[PDB]
Amino acid sequence: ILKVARFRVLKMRPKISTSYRPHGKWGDFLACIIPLIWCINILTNSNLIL
Amino acid sequence: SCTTRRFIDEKEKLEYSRGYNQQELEASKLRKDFVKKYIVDFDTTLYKTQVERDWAYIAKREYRYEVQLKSIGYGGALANAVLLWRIYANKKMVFWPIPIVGALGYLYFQPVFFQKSNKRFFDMCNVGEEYYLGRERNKILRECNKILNVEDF
Amino acid sequence: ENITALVENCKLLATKYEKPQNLRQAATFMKEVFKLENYRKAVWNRSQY
Amino acid sequence: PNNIKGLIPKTCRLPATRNWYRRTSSFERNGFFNIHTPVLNTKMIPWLLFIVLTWGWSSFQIGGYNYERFDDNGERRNTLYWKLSPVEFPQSKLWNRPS
Amino acid sequence: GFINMIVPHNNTRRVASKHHMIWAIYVMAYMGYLVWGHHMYLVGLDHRSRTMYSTITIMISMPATIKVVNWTLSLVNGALKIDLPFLFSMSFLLLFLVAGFTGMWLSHVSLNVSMHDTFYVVAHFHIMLSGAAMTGIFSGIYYYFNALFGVKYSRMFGYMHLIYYSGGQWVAFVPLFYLGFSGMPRRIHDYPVVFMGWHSMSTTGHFITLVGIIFFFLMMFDSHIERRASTSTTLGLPRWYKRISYYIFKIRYLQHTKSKMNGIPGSTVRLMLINRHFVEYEVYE
Amino acid sequence: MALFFMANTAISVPSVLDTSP
Amino acid sequence: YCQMDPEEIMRRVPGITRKEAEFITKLGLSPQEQVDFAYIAYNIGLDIFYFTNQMFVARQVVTNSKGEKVEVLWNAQCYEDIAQLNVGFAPVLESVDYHWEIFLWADPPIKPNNDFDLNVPCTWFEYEQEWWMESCIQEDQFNLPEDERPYNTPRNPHC
Amino acid sequence: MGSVWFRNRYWWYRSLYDDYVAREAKLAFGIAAFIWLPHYYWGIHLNRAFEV
Amino acid sequence: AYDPELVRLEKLKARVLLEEEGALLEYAHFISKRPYNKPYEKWGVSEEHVKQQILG
Amino acid sequence: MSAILKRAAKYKRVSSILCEGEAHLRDPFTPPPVILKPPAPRKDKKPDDITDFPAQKLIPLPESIPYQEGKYRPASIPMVAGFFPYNCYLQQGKVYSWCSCGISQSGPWCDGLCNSVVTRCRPVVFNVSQSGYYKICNCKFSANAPFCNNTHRKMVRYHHQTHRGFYEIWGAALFVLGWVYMGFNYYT
Amino acid sequence: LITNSYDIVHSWFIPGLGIKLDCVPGRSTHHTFFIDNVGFYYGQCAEICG
Amino acid sequence: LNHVQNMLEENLKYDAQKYNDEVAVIQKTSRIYKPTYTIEFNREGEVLVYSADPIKNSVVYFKYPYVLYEAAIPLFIWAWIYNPLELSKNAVNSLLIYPNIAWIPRMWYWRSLQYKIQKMYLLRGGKVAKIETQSLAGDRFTSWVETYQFHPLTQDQKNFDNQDNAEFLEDEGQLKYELGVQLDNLQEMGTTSQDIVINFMKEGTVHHPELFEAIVKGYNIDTSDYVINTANNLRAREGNHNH
Ligand code: HEA
Ligand code: FES
Ligand code: FES
Ligand SMILES: [Cu+2]
Ligand SMILES: [Cu+2]
Ligand SMILES: [Mg+2]
Repeated sequence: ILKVARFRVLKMRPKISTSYRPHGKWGDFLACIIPLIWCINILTNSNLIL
Repeated sequence: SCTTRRFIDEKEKLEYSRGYNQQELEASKLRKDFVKKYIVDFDTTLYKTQVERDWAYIAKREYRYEVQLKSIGYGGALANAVLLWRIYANKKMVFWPIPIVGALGYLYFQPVFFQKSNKRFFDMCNVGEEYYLGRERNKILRECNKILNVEDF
Repeated sequence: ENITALVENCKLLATKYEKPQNLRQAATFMKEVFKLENYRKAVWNRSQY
Repeated sequence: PNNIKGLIPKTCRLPATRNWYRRTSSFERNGFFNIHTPVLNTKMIPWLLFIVLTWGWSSFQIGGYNYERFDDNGERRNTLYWKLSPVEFPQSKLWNRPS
Repeated sequence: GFINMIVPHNNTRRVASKHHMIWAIYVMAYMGYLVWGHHMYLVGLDHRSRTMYSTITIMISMPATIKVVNWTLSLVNGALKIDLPFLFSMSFLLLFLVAGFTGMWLSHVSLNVSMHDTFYVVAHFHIMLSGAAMTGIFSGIYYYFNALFGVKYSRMFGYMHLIYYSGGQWVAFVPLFYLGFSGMPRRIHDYPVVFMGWHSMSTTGHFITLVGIIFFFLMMFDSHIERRASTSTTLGLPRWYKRISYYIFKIRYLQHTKSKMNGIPGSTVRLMLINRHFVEYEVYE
Repeated sequence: MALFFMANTAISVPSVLDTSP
Repeated sequence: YCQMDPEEIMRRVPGITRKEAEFITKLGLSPQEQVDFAYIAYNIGLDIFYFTNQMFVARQVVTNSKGEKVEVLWNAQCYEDIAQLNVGFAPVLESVDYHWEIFLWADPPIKPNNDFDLNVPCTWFEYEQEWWMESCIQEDQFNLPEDERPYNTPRNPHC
Repeated sequence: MGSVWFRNRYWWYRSLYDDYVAREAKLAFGIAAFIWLPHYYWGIHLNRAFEV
Repeated sequence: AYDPELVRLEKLKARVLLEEEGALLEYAHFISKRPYNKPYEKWGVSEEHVKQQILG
Repeated sequence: MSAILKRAAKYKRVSSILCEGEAHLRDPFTPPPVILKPPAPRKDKKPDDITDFPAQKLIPLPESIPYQEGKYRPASIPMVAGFFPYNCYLQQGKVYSWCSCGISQSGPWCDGLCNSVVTRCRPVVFNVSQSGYYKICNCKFSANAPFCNNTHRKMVRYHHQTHRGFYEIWGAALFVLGWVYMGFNYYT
Repeated sequence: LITNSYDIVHSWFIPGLGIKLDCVPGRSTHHTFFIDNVGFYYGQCAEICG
Repeated sequence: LNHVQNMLEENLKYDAQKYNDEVAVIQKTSRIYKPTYTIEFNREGEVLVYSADPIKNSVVYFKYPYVLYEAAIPLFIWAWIYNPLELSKNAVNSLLIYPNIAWIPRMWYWRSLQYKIQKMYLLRGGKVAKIETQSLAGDRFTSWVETYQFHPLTQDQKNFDNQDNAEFLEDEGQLKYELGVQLDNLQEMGTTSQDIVINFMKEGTVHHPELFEAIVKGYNIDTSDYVINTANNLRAREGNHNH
């Protein structure tokens, strides 16, 4: 939030984005670890309680 | 419980404000000696009985928090004040005052704290005659009761 | 109204004299501003208003 | 009053180093009244820390510490023995938390 | 999709992962056909069926995290041009943040058994639907106000609507979630007096939301009374994919700013006037 | 839960000592 | 107001028209950007006097392999939202016209497909495809000064 | 941890998202540890109460 | 970068230890002016000094 | 001005070679430096006139450069992309293009992506007369052309010397130490 | 507890025990209950009974 | 609202009209200096005047004003934790205010460190000067400013020094003191800010000192005798000893 609100505005360090196409391959699986951890924790807690 | 702990702490503060007497002072000295020897400087893991070890560890944690930690905090506050004054004088950050005044304050407030919760720590030693620590605590309590002409528990 | 009068007198004084350089200078400037008979007349008129 | 002892006469504009408060809004020479300035960003950095970071990780804990210190976790006084009584735990559902 | 379309034009940057987001939406749609038993966990189905339903419900959050990450990443490292649409998109993202957490917490079997068909579920449903969906609808309305209406939006009343509407949703959903944590049953005609505070807070939030709706209607009326042509902030170049394009955009922006800032008093004159504003003195020379 | 979910194991909590006469 | 000396720009870009620099110096960009724009105009033959409007965003003159002096009107585009695209027939910036029929003549838009065989390497300023990410990485990197870089080490025995 | 573990960070960068927030990540990690201390202390106290 | 007055006192003490001509006299005279709270002469040019002059 | 003229009698000039040196000294492709005296001012400034200053020689960007014998300096500051050299097994006599862009997605070999980004560095074509597992530079700042001059360590030290780099490294270490402290206080 | 409904789908929702037995007609729901805390807890029909 | 009359308002309106009519953007210049040496501008048509690394010459971690509050925060933390004064919950919460504000002075000092002109160059024509600095986060920011925008300040910096006849440098060219100079409007990152004071440190090197004094004096320089240095010795964002 701070970086976008201080160095991303037009009057403060704008950037010329030359991005014709995205080329991500493992981003979703890499970021999915956080949801996986929450799911595992919830499942463990439920199985313990149930 | 939490209410019991609050009541104990407040009563200890009120008693320390009221006075320390002479027979009470001698009893406090004896209790401090007992706590330092058998609890504070004695590793709780060395006790024979596991239950005795658990009770001694609880008492040791209480001493570490209520006496050691509180005295360290008071000494740190005094050291911060002294270091602030010194840095104001020299207009620069010194290094000796922090440790020196911290050690001095720990030494000073170490007894005062031990002066306040002297009875309370003793209250954590009543394991019972089934433990050697319990027998020694019972003997010490009997000596203190003989000194003070009052029946403690 | 009293605040507005004091602020206007302070603005006039700043247009007349340089800004205070220290705490003692600020105290002296405040005393000088408060001493203004213009400030007193402004206090009276602003009290009526 | 022309002569004022203790007040040096004003002779010219002083450099900005004599100002007692750094203003935020600035004037763009095209006539604009710009609020978003580097000084504005610098001033906005502090307060955002108090709301986004500080309170979001200290408000609930501070409140619990104050309550347990002063209210004893809201316990009823007429109980028999702590050995055989239900323990009234302190605050556990974080008020600052959305859930 | 509305939020994703709104964000790309405002930041003049490419989306984070378009193919990944499309595939995630399709996978979420495919997965939604297997969460039937999730809403009927307390009906007492076979334990195998309950376990399968719970496992499918927990795994559904995998696509949503991808979408949130893609939105957050696309919002960064771009040329932000703040419009009224951008604030609504941010509000929609913020509302969607809490709803996902509430749904994931409700996915726990024990928590669901402790809160099935209650004010917690009511809050989850409302914040997921009344907040996120209506906020996105309003955002798309503001994002395409010109083409639909033919006139530029009213800045002040639009800001008032975006302020009052965003606040009302949280004001009415926080007390509901609090009562859900207290276990207030859903669809109840009356409650014990212990729920009065939270109920009153929720009612006040609903009234604030109604006031915000009235403000949006007044915004529509003001936009109709304004009758001023709107100009695309992108100026025909929504992406500065080239240095020449960026330079041309900068030159045109400077020219349009100079033309727009015409007739406004100069900086020096405005400063002089502002300094000489106070003209009420008691005695003169 | 998890391997480290509560992040704190209160091993100091001892069994309540019975004090019947 | 950081206008540079046109001769310097003329020195920076051999082949640029002096008046153009005077037009360039009146643009209002910092001298580095002004020099870059002048170089770009000199290389691509861009007409720097044409106003950027709704019909044609820019005008350019070129000489094809047939030798004809042709003109290319670089028109405005949209971010995949034709409804958001201001369809106009005037040299203005405002969106005033609202044609009820998107395709009055019922001709749908045609998105031409460039076959793989009939394709040429990117030559429209391909030297900046990854410039954004590269500059982000460079700004995110602190470089060891050349005064500290070791020099004249032993050559590789098999090199 | 971060770009160090990979041999071609650029590739790695793209291979996630083609976006860069590295400085934000580093400052955030530092502040996160510095803030995570207190909730840990409070949770320790609460867990002790629960065990009691 | 911290204490110019202390640097000067150190120079005087070094001269005294090396047993210069003045030595004791100069070291005593500079010591005769040893105030309790020395001023922080190293005031920053970019640092704001008006509102921060009290602590000096 | 006039008083300044007086001060001109004693004012001295200093060269600006600082922290960069003479690039022509290190890069063989970089021509030796020259000092060009501007021509006399033109009498009539016409709109259609062109500049008359002497033209600098045209040095086109080479597609690839030969492997300088340990005396290769970066043309433009390349991407860091790694703090550990890569031990790659190269067959003898096979011309391999060591990447210099730093954005090459095809490992140590050049990926041709250099021709798509704004930088002066081009890949270096090298040939090893003896096959084997040689340590190819990954710091992209090794004085030795294909070989890692262990200057990765120097770059890491310089980064650790920087305030922001020190802050980042210390924050990562602090998070690891926080995890360690949580583990240490776990059983309590 | 053999939960069942005589007329329509009702619910015994003891918030204190955190339990909610969905009494449906014909469905003899055999559910386990363990009162791990001595106490009096309140509850109501967690279904719209009419 | 115009029905009421004030002669002060009338005078102000007349003065505003006079300023709008007479004071124009195009203004004649008189302070002109012809240098005593032919200047060899760099490949980018620039001549360096002052080079400095104030960050390398600054005490960053242990500063004078910030250290006091930064250390005193623990005292308030301890007072709040231990409740030594036995106050109320509200009073303790109030006592907690001090630690949340201690960052302001250190932040202000760090921001102030960014305003120092690390590098200064004069472009061809002698009208615009490029000043480059580096924010302590390592953010290299450069800006071109007009020649007329500079005004010197005294060595004590308590009063604006005379725009002419100032002696802020040694005879050989080295700066006589760490100098402060006010700029009426500086376009930092494209955003114009008003009345900003920059500082040139004594540790800097005054290359070609005479022109620097002309830059200090603010007079426009006659760039007649100019040579071109053909040496691309500067790299894109080349690493600098200031970091
Ligand atoms: C459009 C509306 C909408 C949406 C999007 C959702 C999305 C989800 N819903 Fe539900 N739901 C309803 C509308 C919706 N829901 C309605 C109306 C009911 C009630 C029907 C009735 O009345 O009975 C209901 C009921 C309902 C129940 C049972 C309530 C009851 O018993 O009836 C459950 C529990 O499993 C559930 C789960 C979920 C989950 C797990 C998601 C997931 O898709 C969302 C979870 C996704 C995330 C978690 C990603 C968020 C990303 C993050 C990274 C969050 C982490 C952030 C922080 C912790 C800061 N929903
Ligand atoms: S230098 Fe990297 S692709 Fe050629
Ligand atoms: S990787 Fe070691 S010096 Fe290049
Ligand atoms: Cu019912
Ligand atoms: Cu019912
Ligand atoms: Mg239900």
